Amino acid sequence: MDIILGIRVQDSVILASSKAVTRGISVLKDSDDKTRQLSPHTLMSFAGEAGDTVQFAEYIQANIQLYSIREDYELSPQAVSSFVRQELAKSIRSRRPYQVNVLIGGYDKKKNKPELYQIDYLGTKVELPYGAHGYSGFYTFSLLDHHYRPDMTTEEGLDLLKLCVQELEKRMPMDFKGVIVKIVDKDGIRQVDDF
Amino acid sequence: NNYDGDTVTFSPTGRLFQVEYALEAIKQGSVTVGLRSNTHAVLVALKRNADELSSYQKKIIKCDEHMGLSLAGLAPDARVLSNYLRQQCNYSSLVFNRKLAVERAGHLLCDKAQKNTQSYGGRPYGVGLLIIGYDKSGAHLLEFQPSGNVTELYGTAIGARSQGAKTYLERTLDTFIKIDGNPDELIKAGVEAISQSLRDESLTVDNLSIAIVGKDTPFTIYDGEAVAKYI
Amino acid sequence: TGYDLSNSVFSPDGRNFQVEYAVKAVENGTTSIGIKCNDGVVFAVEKLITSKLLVPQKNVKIQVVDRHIGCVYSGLIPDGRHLVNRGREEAASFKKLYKTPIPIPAFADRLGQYVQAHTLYNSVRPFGVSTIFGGVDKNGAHLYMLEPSGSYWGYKGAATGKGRQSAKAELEKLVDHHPEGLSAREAVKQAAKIIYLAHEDNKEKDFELEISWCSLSETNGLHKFVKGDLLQEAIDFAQKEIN
Amino acid sequence: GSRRYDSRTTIFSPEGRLYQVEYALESISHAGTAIGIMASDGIVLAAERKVTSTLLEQDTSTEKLYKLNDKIAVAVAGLTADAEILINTARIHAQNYLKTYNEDIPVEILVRRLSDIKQGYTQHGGLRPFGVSFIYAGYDDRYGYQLYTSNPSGNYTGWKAISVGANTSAAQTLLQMDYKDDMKVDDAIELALKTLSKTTDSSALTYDRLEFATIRKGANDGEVYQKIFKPQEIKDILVKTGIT
Amino acid sequence: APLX
Amino acid sequence: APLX
Amino acid sequence: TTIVGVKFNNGVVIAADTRSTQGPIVADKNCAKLHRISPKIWCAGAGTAADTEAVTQLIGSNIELHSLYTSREPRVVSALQMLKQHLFKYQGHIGAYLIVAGVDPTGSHLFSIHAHGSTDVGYYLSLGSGSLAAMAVLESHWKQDLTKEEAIKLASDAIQAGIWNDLGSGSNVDVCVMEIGKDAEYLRNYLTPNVREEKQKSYKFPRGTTAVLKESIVNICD
Amino acid sequence: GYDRHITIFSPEGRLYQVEYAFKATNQTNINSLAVRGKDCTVVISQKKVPDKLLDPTTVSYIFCISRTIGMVVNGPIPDARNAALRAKAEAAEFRYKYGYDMPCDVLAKRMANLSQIYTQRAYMRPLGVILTFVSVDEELGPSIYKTDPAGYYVGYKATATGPKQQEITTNLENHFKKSKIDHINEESWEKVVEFAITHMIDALGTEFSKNDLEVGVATKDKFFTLSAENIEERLVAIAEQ
Amino acid sequence: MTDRYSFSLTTFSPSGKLGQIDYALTAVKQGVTSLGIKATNGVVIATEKKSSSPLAMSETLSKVSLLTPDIGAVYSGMGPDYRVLVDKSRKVAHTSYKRIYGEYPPTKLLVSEVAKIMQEATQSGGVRPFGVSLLIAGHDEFNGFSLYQVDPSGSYFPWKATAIGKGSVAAKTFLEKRWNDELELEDAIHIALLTLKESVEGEFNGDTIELAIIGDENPDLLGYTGIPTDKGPRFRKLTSQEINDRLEAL
Amino acid sequence: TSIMAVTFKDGVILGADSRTTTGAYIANRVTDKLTRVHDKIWCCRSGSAADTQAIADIVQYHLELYTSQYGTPSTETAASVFKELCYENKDNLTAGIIVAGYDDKNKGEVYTIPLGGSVHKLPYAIAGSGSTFIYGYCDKNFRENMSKEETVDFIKHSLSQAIKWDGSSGGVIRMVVLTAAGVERLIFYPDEYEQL
Amino acid sequence: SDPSSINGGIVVAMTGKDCVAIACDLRLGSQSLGVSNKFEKIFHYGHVFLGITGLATDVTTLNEMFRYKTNLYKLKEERAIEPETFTQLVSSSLYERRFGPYFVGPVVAGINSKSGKPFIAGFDLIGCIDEAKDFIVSGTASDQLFGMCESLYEPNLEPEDLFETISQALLNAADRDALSGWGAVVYIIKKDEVVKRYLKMRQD
Ligand SMILES: [Cl-]
Ligand SMILES: [Cl-]
Ligand SMILES: [Mg+2]
Repeated sequence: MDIILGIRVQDSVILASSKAVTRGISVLKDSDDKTRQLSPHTLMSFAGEAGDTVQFAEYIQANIQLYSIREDYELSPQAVSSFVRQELAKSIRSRRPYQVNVLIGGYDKKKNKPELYQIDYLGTKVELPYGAHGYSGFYTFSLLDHHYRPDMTTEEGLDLLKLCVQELEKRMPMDFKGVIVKIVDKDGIRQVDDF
Repeated sequence: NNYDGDTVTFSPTGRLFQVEYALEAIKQGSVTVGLRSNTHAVLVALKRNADELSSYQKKIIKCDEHMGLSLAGLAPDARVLSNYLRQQCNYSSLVFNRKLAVERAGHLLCDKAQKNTQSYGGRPYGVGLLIIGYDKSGAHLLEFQPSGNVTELYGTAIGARSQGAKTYLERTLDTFIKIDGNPDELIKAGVEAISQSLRDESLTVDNLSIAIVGKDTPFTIYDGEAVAKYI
Repeated sequence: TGYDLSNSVFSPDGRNFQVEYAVKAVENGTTSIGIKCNDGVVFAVEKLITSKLLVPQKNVKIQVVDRHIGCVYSGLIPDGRHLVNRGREEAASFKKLYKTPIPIPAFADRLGQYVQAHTLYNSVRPFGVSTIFGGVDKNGAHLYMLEPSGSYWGYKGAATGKGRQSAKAELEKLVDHHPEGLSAREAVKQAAKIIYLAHEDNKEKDFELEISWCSLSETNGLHKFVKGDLLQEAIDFAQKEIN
Repeated sequence: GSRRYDSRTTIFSPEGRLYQVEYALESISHAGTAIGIMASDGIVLAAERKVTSTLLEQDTSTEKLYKLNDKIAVAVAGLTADAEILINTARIHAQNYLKTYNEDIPVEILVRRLSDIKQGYTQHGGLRPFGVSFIYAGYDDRYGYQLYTSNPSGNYTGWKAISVGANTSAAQTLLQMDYKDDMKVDDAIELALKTLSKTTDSSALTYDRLEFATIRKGANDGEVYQKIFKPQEIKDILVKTGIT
Repeated sequence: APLX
Repeated sequence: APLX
Repeated sequence: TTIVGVKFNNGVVIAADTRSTQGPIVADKNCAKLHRISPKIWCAGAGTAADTEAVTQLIGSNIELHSLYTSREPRVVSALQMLKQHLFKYQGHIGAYLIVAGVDPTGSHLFSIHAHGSTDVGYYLSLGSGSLAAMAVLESHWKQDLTKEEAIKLASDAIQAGIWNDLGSGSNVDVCVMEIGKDAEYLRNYLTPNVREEKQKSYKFPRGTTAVLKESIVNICD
Repeated sequence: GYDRHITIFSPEGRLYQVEYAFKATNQTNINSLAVRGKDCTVVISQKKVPDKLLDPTTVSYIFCISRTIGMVVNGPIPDARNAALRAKAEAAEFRYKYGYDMPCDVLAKRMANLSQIYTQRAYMRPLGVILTFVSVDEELGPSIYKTDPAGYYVGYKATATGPKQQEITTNLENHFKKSKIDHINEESWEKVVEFAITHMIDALGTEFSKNDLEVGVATKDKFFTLSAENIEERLVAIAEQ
Repeated sequence: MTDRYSFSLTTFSPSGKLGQIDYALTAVKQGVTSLGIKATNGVVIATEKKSSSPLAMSETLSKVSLLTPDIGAVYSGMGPDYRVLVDKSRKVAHTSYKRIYGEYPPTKLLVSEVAKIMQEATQSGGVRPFGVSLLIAGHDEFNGFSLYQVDPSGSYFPWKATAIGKGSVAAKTFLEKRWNDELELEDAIHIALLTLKESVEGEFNGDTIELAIIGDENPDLLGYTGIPTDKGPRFRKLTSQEINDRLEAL
Repeated sequence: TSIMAVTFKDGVILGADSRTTTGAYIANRVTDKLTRVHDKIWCCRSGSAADTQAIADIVQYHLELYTSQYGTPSTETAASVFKELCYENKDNLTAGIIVAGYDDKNKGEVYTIPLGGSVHKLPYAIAGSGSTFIYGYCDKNFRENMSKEETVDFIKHSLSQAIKWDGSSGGVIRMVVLTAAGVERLIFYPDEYEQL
Repeated sequence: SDPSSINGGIVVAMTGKDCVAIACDLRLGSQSLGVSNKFEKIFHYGHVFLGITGLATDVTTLNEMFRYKTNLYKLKEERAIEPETFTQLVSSSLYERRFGPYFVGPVVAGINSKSGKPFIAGFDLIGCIDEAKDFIVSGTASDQLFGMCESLYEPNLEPEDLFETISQALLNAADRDALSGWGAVVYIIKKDEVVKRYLKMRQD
């Protein structure tokens, strides 16, 4: 797992997530997509304990999709994020808690605003212009504090993200095998194929 | 009449009609006979078929190396009760390294049946059983009825027209009781007893069922060509 | 009406007809008795010989509870066994917690409360037995009789079943003619006589006699069955009297 | 056993009706009439009290109209006690939704869960159904103003205007006659009271035999206000439309 | 947690 | 804790 | 904490200091460690602050219901039994150390309860971190046949020993007097021997000292 | 009419099973009576041993519930003993939970509540008994409290129960009318017992031997029953009067 | 064994009546008259202590009960049903309110809880409805004085004044003539005593009448001093003597 | 603690010191470690104060209920109820209990129940921390069928020594006398017993 | 590994003349890493204000919980919950979780709308009520807040004076704590107007 970032620009949310899956002294995989689509305008990336991450993500995805079918309606990113937080907040006092951290990036169609939520495994939720989990934040937050502007375009956002990935590839101890980038905007969710 | 809706209701003369109706399914059952000497105990059962294309329903079930029974009435109820017996015999072995007394087997069945004659929602067992065995005090034959009444006998019979055999055994008593050390003679007497209950039919090779247990014979069951010796 | 179709329902007179119907099952059964004596109790019962084929001595009907209590009953035999099984659990748990064997009055109420419990709900049926029981404890001998309603009292002598009246009359004579007390071995003989006398009222089928007793001196306060020379001797004493 | 005394509350008739639901509905038909009317700019709830005594404390009273959350209220026809059981359930259910999603519960979602509870009492558990019909009046930002009804069967439907309880046949005919889509709230207030006035089994409609509520956008800008009318406020609105 |  |  | 109980002629008196501590820090300078279980049964509590309050209210609640059910005035031994059996069930994890006292139809009573659930009877008792300072005073001055005023003095003297000599105790003395045939009198801040001296200077600031970024009116209304 | 078999209301708002439980109260054909002295509470009840085969000592309808509480039952013995065992358990538990002896009136209330439940919950039948509880309460003094199958209970100056109850009741009312007080103004319980037996004799119009009666006395700190001999001693003193 | 009655014993008939509730109300009709009157500075609740035998000591039987220090109740119908309702009502005031908020519940909410309990006896399996109607008089800081009637169905209503049981129809008429919104508490006691004589046959004195008020705080009834914000119970039972004092000036 | 119980001619006597310890601090110097579970069945308590009180309260409750149903329980029965509690809860209990009672049949009886919940019927028994120091003395000086005055002296002298050497024992010496004559409480103060 | 100081933050409350003030910082971090600069710790339920320090997930959870409980309270009681009552509800709710508590340090502030009295209170994580005339403090810089408050505070301050005092107590305490700061909010609460001011403070 390890690297997950998110930046919210003027008109979209961009999620970048590392492709490596490592167990022991072996990189088992270099094309892992650490993300699940929760609804057509909501995306969730995840990192944490092996097994727990996907099990949690798919479980949330199943619940949100059920809601969508039941009401013939898409839950707002704020609503989905609150649902997710509650699930993690319950979990933290279970017999065995989910050790998963998530970023939820969504485009709210009622407001016509992109939104990025950072939630850790304890159920600690915060809405942010840009977010990261794990050691990634220790390089990117300061970098983004410097270079980020609230009114950036999606293209400006991707260049800003190139800076973050470059820094992480320079200073991080591990080879995380690059990132898969995804954009969430008014037209839904799409994947950039050359990063 | 108004008092036969369930087992938890006495009639004004102190009867339990559901228990009596359970007793009735035994009466519709194919005949089976038990008898014993001092060295062996024998079960003979007439098996019944559906038609000429069908098998002949088994009426004898092994419970342990030293114990087993024959059934008359509802067969699934015999399966439940015989299975309980298998467990009880089993428990006696694993825990006490002790072969279960046939008398205790009797008491255990009585108490199991009785529970279903005093509580709402249940129902009495619809089957009668003849239990034979050889234990630390010799050969035994028991008669079980689903009223919970269990009775130790030298010989007996249950099912339709069992009164023929039960009369025969009543006269024959002094003879068969002293067929010691001779398996085949005790069986012959059993086969003759059951013949007193036949009507419009006689014992064929896939119709007769015999079992024997005793001093140096584990409870074993004879069917098919293995019973031709006795017809 | 319809008051008599469901256990635990009061009729307009204040009766539980289902218990009364259970009494009919008791009255329908074989005769059984108990005689209290100087330092113990004696129990006897008639076993009807349905057929030649019943193995004599081998369908025992008197039951021991713990080591010091005897129980006998008339009516539905399985119901009586169920009651004695509970009695055995009640005695075991008493001895477990309190060390001493269960006193007879204490034991009587354990059965009483359990039987009475089966007259409180429509989802159970009353017991189809009257039970005579007793033994010896630290305070002497006690004899008790317990009915389907849960009713029980202490008795000088007690009888139940088909020959209950015949037997009751016979008991009443002994109580009058032996006011200073009856010995254990006397009571054993008397018990045999009374069962033979009360067998008058049940006389198609001939019967097998069965006796037991607890006596502080004769059995050391333990319940034992009466067999061999003592049983035959008491049979003979009974045979004498019906001729 | 106890089977003897079981009415079997959850079975079908040979015609395929649920006896107890039908009989519960029959019970409700003698209850004080309640009316809901939906306008473009708000909703009205009006209901008639079961015939008053002069000594009843009428201002600190509530029998017909209950607040579920800030955006949703109900009008009751049937057993009050039965209704309160369901009302507290509905109130709790609203709060669970808010707690979970940080958004006020959509009106239909609340209505569906209550109706689902009722449905359960008709299919399992051997208990009697709730002898209650509700008119739900509420607002949410998906559908705006909404009226629904539910009844002991747990069936629910949406309405522009509807009545429950006594004389709904006459009342429904009258609403059908005078209702029109572009209606304002203040017109709907009048229609509601005029309809009760004509269907009432009393001699004349007075303030003390009524409960009244509006749900308007008539606070300040894009937000919604519930107004449960005080007795004096009903007395005024009864004059203002010339019924007294 | 305070104490007294 | 108090002992004896 | 320091707390005490002292019997006298015609009743019983309890007292307590008023300091609450969070480690070395004084969390509360004037908390009430005297609790009313019923009108004429009062409790002084040391240990885990929340536990003494919670356990005292719970048993106070059940005593009220019991008093109503029985149509009788509650007895101290009932509070004692209910408290001790509750505390025992929790194996010490509910950290309540209590001196229970009161008057009832049976007379006047004084008990202590330790958190594991053992109880003690006495004419004078003390619990808490200051219990040794207090007990030194009680063992020095207590006698058989104290008057009400002697008992009050003795009790508050014992609490004072705790206040001065124990770092776990400070501030004020609370007292409660439960006399037979009379209403309990609860004397909150009976003694106040630790009044803060006048400060040397007023630290009230020139208005506008604090730099503000934004203002806004908060909507508390509907 | 299945509203007659279980404890649900009839159209006239009645509970027939409760009413029929009251009728079972008299099944035994015994009359009981209770009075209060200055220092004591006395309860006497008729003792009828029909069968000659019974052990007369085991025939009793008076129960020692606790050291201080006694209880006499009017009704069949199985229900009576059921109620006594429960009362004994409740009184012991109360002492353990609350650290003082259960008062007579509180026990009466508790047993009454239990009876009330049987009148409301369908699966339980009422007990066909009336329970008269007696003690010398440490707060209230001599006490008599009585429970019935309806779950009703109340305290009494004195009371009686059974088929010929009304005779005894009016007999006692007429005494208290005359005496002008709440109780038997007598020092010793021996004489209060004598009063109790005497007024039972007048009201029933019958004489008693020592084996026709059964007596329970409650004093401060013990309740006890009398032997045949303590009663004989008492019958003798009434005769020399 | 155990309760196999898990189905409702109260069900709708084809006409829509719930039989057992109707029949329970009939039991209340049979019951002795009780009433309550609401004054401007208090509430009074009263009933007849109709004794079973004159050997009974009827002070030991309390028909008017304290629920909280500011709330009292009286009933008409079946006494034993009332007794266990009071037990349950007292307890629920604590468990579902005082143990949560550290203060006693307001009248309407305690009433609401009692109503819930009575409603459940109307729908739960294996039980019959309660055979009583209650009148609950109470005070709380934000609602002031209030009077409620609770019926076997679980329904409750606020009243200025009302009566229940035997002679309720007559007594309700009497109260319509006399009640106004300016009654001072003493006037309400007086009217209650007049209304009650109509329906009482035999003796009419302070030993056969049970009567309580919700009025001023009673510091003398508190049991302790030193907390000046605790001022004492507003509920007070009038003594035998207090009633007789008001019967001579009748 | 120091505790003991001694059978003699007319019955049995229980004895104990009065010290409750909370560390090396004496939490109570006038404790009553002798405890009634029935009119003439008493126990001496040692170990945890909370455990032994909780146990004795339960036993008193059982025997009160026993009494109601079956009359006066034997001393053996009382000891059995203590055992059942101590044995079945041996992991969670620190209770060393001596049970002593007077029947009219059985005269005086003493049962000691150490930590594991075993039962031991003895002529006399000693227990508690202070008992270690008087095994020698008590074994040398005990005889059967002593008089009341001899038995009081034996207990007084024994506990005097236990208190002298054991820091966890002290205060007054309490005794409870159990005979046909009833129940007698004795107390002896330091100035008497110390200089014996 | 100490849940009460993973995220950091502080809350302080003070009484004045017919007013109360309650203030908090805006930091939410994960140990050394500052994560959010907008994490407010003060909430209101009608006119009753609640500040919560400690583990941020529990802060959020408890806010959601007390909104729930006060909403139902309002519906049933037909009035807004008062501070004295809310204080009791907070206490009950925390002690209900006695052996698995929320790792929080709540603070209640508001004016009773019947009596007009200003009211403040503080709690430990398991529900112990600390009522005070003067000030209540909470969070990772509580030692510092105690020091600032005990010296700066004086009774009966006017709202605009009280504002300066509480702000200076917060700011200077926050600056001596590594885990508190990153912004601050101060609520001045009078009987029926409430002003909310964001303070300018050092961003390190
Ligand atoms: Cl109760
Ligand atoms: Cl101790
Ligand atoms: Mg920094």
